Amino acid sequence: GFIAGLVPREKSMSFERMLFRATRGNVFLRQAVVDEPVVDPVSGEKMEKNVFVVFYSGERAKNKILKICDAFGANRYPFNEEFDKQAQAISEVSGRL
Amino acid sequence: ASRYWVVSLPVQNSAASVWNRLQEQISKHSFDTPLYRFNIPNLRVGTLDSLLALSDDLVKSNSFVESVSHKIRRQIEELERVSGIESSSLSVDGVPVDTYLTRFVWDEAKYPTMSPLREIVDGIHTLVAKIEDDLKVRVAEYNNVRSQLNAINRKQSGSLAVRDLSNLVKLVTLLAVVPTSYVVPRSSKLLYEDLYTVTLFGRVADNFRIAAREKGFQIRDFEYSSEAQESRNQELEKLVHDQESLRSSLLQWCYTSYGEVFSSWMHFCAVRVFAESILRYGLPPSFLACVLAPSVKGEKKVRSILEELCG
Amino acid sequence: MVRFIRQEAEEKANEISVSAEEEFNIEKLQLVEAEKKKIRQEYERK
Repeated sequence: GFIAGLVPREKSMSFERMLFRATRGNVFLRQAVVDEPVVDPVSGEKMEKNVFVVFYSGERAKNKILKICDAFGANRYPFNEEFDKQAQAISEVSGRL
Repeated sequence: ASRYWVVSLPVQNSAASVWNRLQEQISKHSFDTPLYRFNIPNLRVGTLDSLLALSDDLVKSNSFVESVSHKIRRQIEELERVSGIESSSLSVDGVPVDTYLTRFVWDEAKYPTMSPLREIVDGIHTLVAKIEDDLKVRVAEYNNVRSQLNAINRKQSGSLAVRDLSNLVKLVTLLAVVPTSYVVPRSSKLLYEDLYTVTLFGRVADNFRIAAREKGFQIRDFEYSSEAQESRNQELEKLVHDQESLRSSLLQWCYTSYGEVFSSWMHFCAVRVFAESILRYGLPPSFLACVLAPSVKGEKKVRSILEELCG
Repeated sequence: MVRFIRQEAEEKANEISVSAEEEFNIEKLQLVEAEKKKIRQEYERK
């Protein structure tokens, strides 16, 4: 499964603490640097939140991961299978913004 | 009963320092811990769906364990004779509770499906659903017995407000006037004594009224006939029989249900431990954990031993 | 670990394929029993 999303750098400890057994040691989240506060999807004020993509195994575990990502509130966008498509989408989104 | 006191120890990192050390010569066992247990592997390696189902139904298993514990405690308390069971008397997995944890013979195809852990979770849920029927039957039997026992023998012992026909004197009526001359043959004394009788006769209603309730002592109410008193005594015998049934035979049934619930809780805990091991080790079924009931310092020693694999 | 679960899913698909093959073999046996029945009926009529 795919657990693409975002995990805040400030809330990194909370994300790691929550659903620890769900990760099972075979899922690693590639958190973004988030040195500059990432603009919130609903708030222009932005927050120091990173983007992390994990691996999803098990239906309930994937649902819990999605719920935790939603509760995190970090800047999350769908992750394309090809990195080129994701980069093009990022460029288009930046231009639109 | 006893709460869940099994540390989630994967096969690679067992309760003690070494995986084999958990079975014998444990660092926890150095503190005299009785921790010793094994898990029967499933037929095939459970899928990630099985782990997801276990994670989702952790709360359900907690609710089932709470229901089982509450039902067993209430059954022991109410009948007042179901508490006689012990660890060996319960015979979970055909062994005392300490040996029950070390015995995984109940993880066969009999109660669990013995299929991949996905089917094992469904089997455990079915066992819990069946166990709920035991609590329902216990509640029904308790209600029936309480209705029986309180129905009869709840009145008085005669010559009083209720059930005074048992002390009846069998022209005269059930009065038992507790704190008379006329043309009627008042020269008589009824045997309505458990109370006392007064000179009265049915030839004159005035004499009976004066001797029963006209003034002074008041007439005590009684069951209409002595046959009503006999029926009350028979119903009291039947109610005592029903209460004795609920307190001895239904208490033994409750003790058997408590043993079955303990076995089911042990099986569910073993399934949860297998899921935790699969999370913290290889997916195929493999566990080396142990279950016991040590003191708080014993739990601290267990944590010190198993700090290598901590949640 | 993860590869084990993926191989389990692939083997589940292969087992579905094998069950379909066995069901198709049973269905073919039933169909050729029906073919023998209709052949016997037509041959008796002839």
